[PDB]
Amino acid sequence: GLPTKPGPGSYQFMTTDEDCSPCILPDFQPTPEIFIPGKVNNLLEIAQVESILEANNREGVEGVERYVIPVSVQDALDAQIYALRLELGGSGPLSSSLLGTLAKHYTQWSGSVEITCMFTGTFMTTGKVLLAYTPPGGDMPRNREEAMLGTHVIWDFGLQSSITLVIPWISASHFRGVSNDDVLNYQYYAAGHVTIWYQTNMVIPPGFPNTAGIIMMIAAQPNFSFRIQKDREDMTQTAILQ
Amino acid sequence: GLPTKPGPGSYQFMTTDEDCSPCILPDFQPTPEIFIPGKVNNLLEIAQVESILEANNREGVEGVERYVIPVSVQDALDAQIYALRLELGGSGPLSSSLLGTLAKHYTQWSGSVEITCMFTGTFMTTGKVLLAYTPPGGDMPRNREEAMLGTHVIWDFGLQSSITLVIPWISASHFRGVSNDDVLNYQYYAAGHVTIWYQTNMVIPPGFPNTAGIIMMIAAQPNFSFRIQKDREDMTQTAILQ
Amino acid sequence: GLPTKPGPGSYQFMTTDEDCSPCILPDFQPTPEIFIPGKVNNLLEIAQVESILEANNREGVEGVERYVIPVSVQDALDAQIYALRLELGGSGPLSSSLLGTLAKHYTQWSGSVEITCMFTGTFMTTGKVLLAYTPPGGDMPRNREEAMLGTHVIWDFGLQSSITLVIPWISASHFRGVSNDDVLNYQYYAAGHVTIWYQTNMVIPPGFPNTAGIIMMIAAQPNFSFRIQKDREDMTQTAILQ
Amino acid sequence: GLPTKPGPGSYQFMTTDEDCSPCILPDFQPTPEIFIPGKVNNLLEIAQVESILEANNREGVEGVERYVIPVSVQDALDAQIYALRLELGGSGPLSSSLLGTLAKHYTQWSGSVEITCMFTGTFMTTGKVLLAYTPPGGDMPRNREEAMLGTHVIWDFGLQSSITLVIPWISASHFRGVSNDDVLNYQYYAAGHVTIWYQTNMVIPPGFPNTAGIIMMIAAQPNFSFRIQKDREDMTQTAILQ
Amino acid sequence: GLPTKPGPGSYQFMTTDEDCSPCILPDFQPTPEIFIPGKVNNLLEIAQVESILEANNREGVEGVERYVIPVSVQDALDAQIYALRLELGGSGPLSSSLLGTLAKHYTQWSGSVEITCMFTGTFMTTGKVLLAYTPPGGDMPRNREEAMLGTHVIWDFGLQSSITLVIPWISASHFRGVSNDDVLNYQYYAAGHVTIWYQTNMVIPPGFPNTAGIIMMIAAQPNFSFRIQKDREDMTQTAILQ
Amino acid sequence: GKMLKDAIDKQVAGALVAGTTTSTHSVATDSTPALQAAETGATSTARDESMIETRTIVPTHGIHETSVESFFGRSSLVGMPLLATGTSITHWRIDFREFVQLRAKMSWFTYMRFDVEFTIIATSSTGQNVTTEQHTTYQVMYVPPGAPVPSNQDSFQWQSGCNPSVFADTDGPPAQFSVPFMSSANAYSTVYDGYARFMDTDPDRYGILPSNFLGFMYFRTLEDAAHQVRFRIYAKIKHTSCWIPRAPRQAPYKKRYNLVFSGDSDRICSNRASLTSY
Amino acid sequence: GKMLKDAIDKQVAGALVAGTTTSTHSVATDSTPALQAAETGATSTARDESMIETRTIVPTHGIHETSVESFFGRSSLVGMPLLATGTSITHWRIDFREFVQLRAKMSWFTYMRFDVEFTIIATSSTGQNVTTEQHTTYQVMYVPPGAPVPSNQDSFQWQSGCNPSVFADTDGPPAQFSVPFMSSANAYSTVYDGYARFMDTDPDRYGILPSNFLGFMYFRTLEDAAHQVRFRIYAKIKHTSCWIPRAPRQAPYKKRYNLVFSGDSDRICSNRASLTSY
Amino acid sequence: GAQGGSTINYNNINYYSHAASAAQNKQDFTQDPSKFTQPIADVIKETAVPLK
Amino acid sequence: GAQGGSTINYNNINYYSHAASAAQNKQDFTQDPSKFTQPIADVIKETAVPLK
Amino acid sequence: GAQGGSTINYNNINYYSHAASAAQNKQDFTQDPSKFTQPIADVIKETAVPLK
Ligand SMILES: CCCCCCCCCCCCCC(=O)O
Ligand SMILES: CCCCCCCCCCCCCC(=O)O
Ligand SMILES: CCCCCCCCCCCCCC(=O)O
Ligand SMILES: CCCCCCCCCCCCCC(=O)O
Ligand SMILES: CCCCCCCCCCCCCC(=O)O
Repeated sequence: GLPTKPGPGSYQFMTTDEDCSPCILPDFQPTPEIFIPGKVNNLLEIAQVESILEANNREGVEGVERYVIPVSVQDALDAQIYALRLELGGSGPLSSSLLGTLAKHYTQWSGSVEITCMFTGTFMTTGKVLLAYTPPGGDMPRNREEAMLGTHVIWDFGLQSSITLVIPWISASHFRGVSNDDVLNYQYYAAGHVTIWYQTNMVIPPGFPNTAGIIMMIAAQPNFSFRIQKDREDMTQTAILQ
Repeated sequence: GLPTKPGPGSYQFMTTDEDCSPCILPDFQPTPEIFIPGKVNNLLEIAQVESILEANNREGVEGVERYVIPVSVQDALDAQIYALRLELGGSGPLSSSLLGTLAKHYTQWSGSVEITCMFTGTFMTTGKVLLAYTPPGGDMPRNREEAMLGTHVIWDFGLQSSITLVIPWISASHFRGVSNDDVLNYQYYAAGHVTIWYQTNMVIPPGFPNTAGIIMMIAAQPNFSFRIQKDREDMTQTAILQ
Repeated sequence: GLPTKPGPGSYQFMTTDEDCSPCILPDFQPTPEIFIPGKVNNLLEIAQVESILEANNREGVEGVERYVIPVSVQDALDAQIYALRLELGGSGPLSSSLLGTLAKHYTQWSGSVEITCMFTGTFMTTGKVLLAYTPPGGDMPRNREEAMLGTHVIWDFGLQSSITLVIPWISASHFRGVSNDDVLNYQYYAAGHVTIWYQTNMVIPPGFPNTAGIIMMIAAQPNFSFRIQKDREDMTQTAILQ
Repeated sequence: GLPTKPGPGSYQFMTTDEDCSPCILPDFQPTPEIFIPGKVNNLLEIAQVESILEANNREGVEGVERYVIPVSVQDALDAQIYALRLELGGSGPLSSSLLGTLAKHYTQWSGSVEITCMFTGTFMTTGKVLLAYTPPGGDMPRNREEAMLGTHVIWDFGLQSSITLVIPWISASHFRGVSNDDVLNYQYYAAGHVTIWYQTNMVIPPGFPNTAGIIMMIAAQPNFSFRIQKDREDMTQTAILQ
Repeated sequence: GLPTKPGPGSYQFMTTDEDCSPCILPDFQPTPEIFIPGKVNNLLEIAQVESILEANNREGVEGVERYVIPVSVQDALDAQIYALRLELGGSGPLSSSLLGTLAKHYTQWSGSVEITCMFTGTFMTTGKVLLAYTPPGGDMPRNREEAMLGTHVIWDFGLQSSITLVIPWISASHFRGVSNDDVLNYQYYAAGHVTIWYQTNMVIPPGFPNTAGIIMMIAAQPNFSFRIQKDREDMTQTAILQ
Repeated sequence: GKMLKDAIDKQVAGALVAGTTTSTHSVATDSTPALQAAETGATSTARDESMIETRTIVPTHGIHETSVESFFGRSSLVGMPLLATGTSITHWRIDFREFVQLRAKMSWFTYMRFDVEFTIIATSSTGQNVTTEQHTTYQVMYVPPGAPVPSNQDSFQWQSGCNPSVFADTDGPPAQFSVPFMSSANAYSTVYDGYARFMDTDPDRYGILPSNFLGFMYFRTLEDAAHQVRFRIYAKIKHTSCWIPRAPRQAPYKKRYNLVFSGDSDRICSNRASLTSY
Repeated sequence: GKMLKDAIDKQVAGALVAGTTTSTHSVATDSTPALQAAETGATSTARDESMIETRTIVPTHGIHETSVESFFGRSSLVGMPLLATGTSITHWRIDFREFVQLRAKMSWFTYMRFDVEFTIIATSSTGQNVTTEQHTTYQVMYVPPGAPVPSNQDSFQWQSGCNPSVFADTDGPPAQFSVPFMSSANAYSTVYDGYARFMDTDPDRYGILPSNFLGFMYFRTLEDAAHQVRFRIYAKIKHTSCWIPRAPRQAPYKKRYNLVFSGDSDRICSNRASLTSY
Repeated sequence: GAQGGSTINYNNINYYSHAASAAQNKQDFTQDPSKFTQPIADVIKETAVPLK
Repeated sequence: GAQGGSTINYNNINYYSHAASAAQNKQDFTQDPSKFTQPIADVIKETAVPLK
Repeated sequence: GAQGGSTINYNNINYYSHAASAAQNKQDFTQDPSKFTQPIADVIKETAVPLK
């Protein structure tokens, strides 16, 4: 026999092993692969697809209505429409989206994200909106004067119903932590703020609905990636399923 | 010694292993192989051989008589001769044939089957018969009008004693389940119906036997195969044989 | 380390293993091989050497005399000299010869055997002898008329003292079983009969010895072989030797 | 399976093993390596950097002052400034330097060492100093007459503030022991003496500071090396750190 | 993982194993090899060096005197000087020599041996000596007439102080056993006798020392070798050394 | 040799993420990349470079940890049958639906074609479930649909002449074996909008695709167990094809053989008191 | 084959130490190698040959035992979690700061990029800590930040569908596995002169760089333990890049997450009574 | 691969007969994100207005 | 290397897919001691006076 | 030998240094039966009478 020295790690089972193993049915010949539409080779093809933010997460809003941010006729200038901490982890609105639910399976992320907004008011309803991205270091911008100092787009309601604010990868490091784990101070990875402001006002003809909606949508850009698989927090069980 | 890492599955015995193993008689030199007629390399050579269906499985029929379906002079038009659920599994008439007994050793099947019928009446006895195959979705056809809507052959009794109804592989999937396992809903794999009808009538000269027989025979076509070996249900023992 | 999977048969000791194993004296340099006469490479070189049958195995004959079959002046015609069941196993006369003792170490045999007989009467003593080999199926031949129907040689006593009856390999199968194991019905392998008869008579001058001898000798032909080593029955011990 | 013979040392864990081992994250793709200044490939690049000797190790001197050897105006001729046993081990002044702290991690050393001295008196302060290296065999030199018989440099205070005494590798063997382990008689490896003497005197203008300092510095030459890693004596713990 | 079958001898430790094994210090770089005089590659270079026989092993002789065989003026003719059983084993005079002490480490020996004798009498002392080697089979030769029948040299005392009797390898077998193990009858390997006789007489001038000495010396010839290492009998201990 | 070259496949993970080109300011009425129309169903085409002034970034990040192979290519628990000492026999119905982590990972796709590596860890314990010593062989028998099931520890079904079995020791290394894609269909289905049977619309056969069900694993000890044995069954999905991504499961799983959920409070992410502050 | 040539790297340690050239006496005003100026911050350039008369020495000594790879390239203890029998669960926070020998070796550098080989030795013992017999599988689960932690021995988190796990036997060979450089940063940092968070300057977040922290290892026995288990966690640092050497740690370590020291007596080397005698 | 950067380069060696025995595939396969992101009959280039 | 002197010569054979699995690197890498010993804008040759 | 008939064809691979470590030899060696069966000075061809 060939002299050998089995070493440490002998007979262990690692769940991420990449080893060949004997087939219990070595003569089996599977059914052919047929053409099926929509073959996926990499889950970042899904992450680049837009999905709707559960953006209207105010206490008391249930169901489909959590998907429409209110936008109204204002009686005061430069008012705020929306505020959102840029986070792939945690439990805020981004966490339940396609990108957010993929991020639940991963520990680290990098790359640019885009947010596409669609206005749902009547044809006759006009308005201009400021969408701002504030890099980290401080708090959420308090007024439109402070928010405009950051990356921002200005949206004119019109025939083209939707706008994109690209949130570019602006970062001290090549990767950030998905989670906000407190004991581990993963707030170190704070990724900034997204805020929405009235650039002029929502204006309506007499007797029209004085309230309309924005449907926010989010997706990853082609420069985006995830590392380190991890267990999804909110997919649990207390018993074996029967 | 060469450093190694024995992994999981070490020292297990799998009954389908394909491994070399030391010969307890390494100097033995066997007797030559001689020519013998009828060498078999693949059990689908047996499955393509016709065998007789135990088709007359009515309660009370014993022995050789279970192999002859009665055919009589009818006093009414368009009567039914036979009905059979197309099934390689279970315990109906197909289960005891050569193809059916091979199917007892396998879990899945695909391909076309043929049924050859031989009439055994006197030379002077005439008749025409309709043999129908109904694809699944409903019940057994209730009358010859409904059965004729399917795949079917029409048989004229004459010098050529026998007919073939080819039951073609008509199937949503590439393979079906052999068994009808209830807990697992293998009725999903229902494969249709075979029925036999009088196309005209059996007609005899005065004082001849008013009853004759069909001997049904079944075999696999060359497009047929089996997968997944499994234990035969009805080959059991309660004790070691002595 | 190289990933491995030790399988079944790990750490077993099989007595017929063919494996290399570490040498406890790896620097030793043995004495040269010198020429010695009579090198043996294969035990069938021994089996082709003639040896004497313990042929006179009658109850009461002891010692060297068991090696001489009596041959006498007969007072009746066509008498029998000897009878012997052709068997490499068991405990009859062939079992103690060189070929028989080698067969004790083996389970199966094939090939032709020869029996050489040497007459030991006086120069003046004459005779003719019939040596018969009867293929199996029945009993020992009862008279010289029945024995002559088989393979046989007729021996004339003269200057050339000896004769060969070649018992040719006549057999339904390529090999026979050495043993006559009853529980296993190895009598299936019955190999026939050898008998010796007076072809004329032994004739002597007045007052000569009226009894002389045949020394029977046996050996294997070059078409002979053995299979399956097995333990020798009669080489036993009840205690460790001291 | 390939026949094998696991030998001695099977399943042991040696802390200095050089073996490949399965990666628990085989699909991970690390962040790129960026340019960082000051990449170190070998700890002897650190050992060739000068560091300050904790040379004024007199009982009662604390803090930064342990780094300045006093030098004064003498009232007598040929006085001694400093004495130091040449030792990379133990606990004397060399032990806390960069070279000495690296030597704490190693068992054996070879090569030349250099000592650079910097005078810190006023611009107007003059002096000449004798720096001596005495190879082993005896004691520390008792007077400047005895010390001068060895390797030595003579230092003139002036514009170039510093001097080097190169302590050359002078040794019966290719390597010495770092430690002075008594039970093992590692005093066998005694490496000699370094002493400093007034070659003339320190001379000052009227009313200047009559005391100044030498800052001693040490480093390895390019012909220096260490062998056999060993545990650092003075880096201990009584409890797990929390 | 590669399928394997560890066999018998797994995990054993054999003291003569020739296997590679992991180095506990894989980065160590040893000191160079320097030139040293007298490098030995094979212990038979030592065995070919002459050493002094402890030849005067008479009861009562202690110390250096055991190295000088007495030689005297004889008052009778053809007297015996010395007798010695040719043996590399046992405990007689050859056992404590360089060749004998090497033979203590080995089980078997072959080859020619030479014995060199040096006379130590005064310049004026004359004599002739017969040195005999008797091959085995009988006893020690009893008189010079019997001893001369063997291999022998005749030594004339003179300017060349020394003589060689070559004891040639004369032997039924290629090797002999070193030991005289009684239970194993290693006296089978008896290797003969060496005896020394006065060929004429020792003759002296008046009043000279009437007794002088022979210093016997022994060594192996270039055709000599040893096999099978074995433990040295007389190098023992009752306790661990402290 | 070339024959051994057949048993080696050189396979490479070197696909990179997209890079960034430097861009400058744009003042025009020609190019309006920020104006979109989500009504079409297309995702926004606007990129970094067209929205702000970018620098150049050379791509350095891999994508391989989110390849479908890497995402599924690890072992997960799928079955935990307990062998008691009264009968010394147990079984596990083969599907990946008892334990939620693998099931939820599979819920990202509709059709999935893969092989499986199974790994079985056996653990012996007392009645109070404290680890205990027990050295015994056990037998895992694959029992496909229509093969008779063993009813006892000594049933002659464990002959295993045609069912494949694995024999391993309770205190030895874990049993491990691979399995090809076995469906009669050309992929497995994670979700099924149909009935298991013709001529039947019972709710208990809605969503049941029996071509996902390849039968049972049966477990005995080769002698009668002295202590209870727990088998943990792990599956690693490999050589994976995936089609038709889905909205992933969000409500907790409740039943093994259907998608029933509570749906009492219609929300997923947590609430706040005001949309304009955190 | 060339494909197998890809899995082999021929790598050589044959760098030698500097040699010595013979030199002769020098009487001049031209060349003054012994005059130095430490004020520049440069180390002395003077060599043996220019200070005394040297012979020639051919270099023979290697330098490889002080290569950064060799200096770090051995295993050291970094974690010793104890699994009690009450809950049969424990964990270890992953960093090299509990045990001082490896931490002090790392303190010679600022930034370090490496891989890790981990080795786990499990030992069972009684309450009085005497070795005892216990054969049981254990599970080590890598739990990265944001993954829910197991709270019990039977928590369904140990499913491990996405967390990697290693299963090994308490009385089997040691579990061993490798790990690539996992930091979000381009190196690890041995020391950090900053805060873990924006908008916060709490002393407990000074010197805390959370990109060094990759999470937790969690440990259970697969049944409830009969005796306590001690896991010893060893790390060997390999494939090592090092930047920016430092003054090494001299005061003893006191806390896991900061550099606090006593500093009561300002000295390191021992004292003597007089600078001109030993 | 004894290292390029983010290139894992593996020789999968299967020791058993059936392809299903082989370890997991490490190839990166083609990504066609646009079958999901741009699933529309008429391409809309980034610089154009989408509607009309 | 069955021995040159102080030359260890090793064939690191990694059996696993990820480069991180490989054993430790035995190469000697370049030493630039002068980035730490001579970290000064103007080189000072040994035979010169340092200042001025 | 994956089978010719009665031909066993073996590659004896010894892993140890000493030839004595090798497994058993499978060669068939020359048979000279006639040194034992015909050990006589004058050959006697089968068809001849032996004596005279
Ligand atoms: C034990 C050997 C044969 C067992 C076959 C196991 C194949 C399992 C594939 C399961 C695919 C369907 C998953 C599901 O229905 O949720
Ligand atoms: C268990 C698999 C993933 C675990 C990752 C372990 C990587 C450890 C690197 C530690 C580097 C920082 C050291 C420190 O902070 O002191
Ligand atoms: C028993 C036959 C030995 C063949 C195995 C050679 C080593 C496996 C090849 C691994 C290839 C990828 C390794 C790598 O470069 O990262
Ligand atoms: C299982 C495939 C066997 C390949 C291993 C061959 C031996 C390893 C190579 C070691 C190379 C360095 C050894 C040395 O010369 O010091
Ligand atoms: C570890 C190196 C692997 C070399 C062993 C290859 C297989 C052994 C050769 C056996 C040759 C005779 C087999 C046969 O054809 O019957």
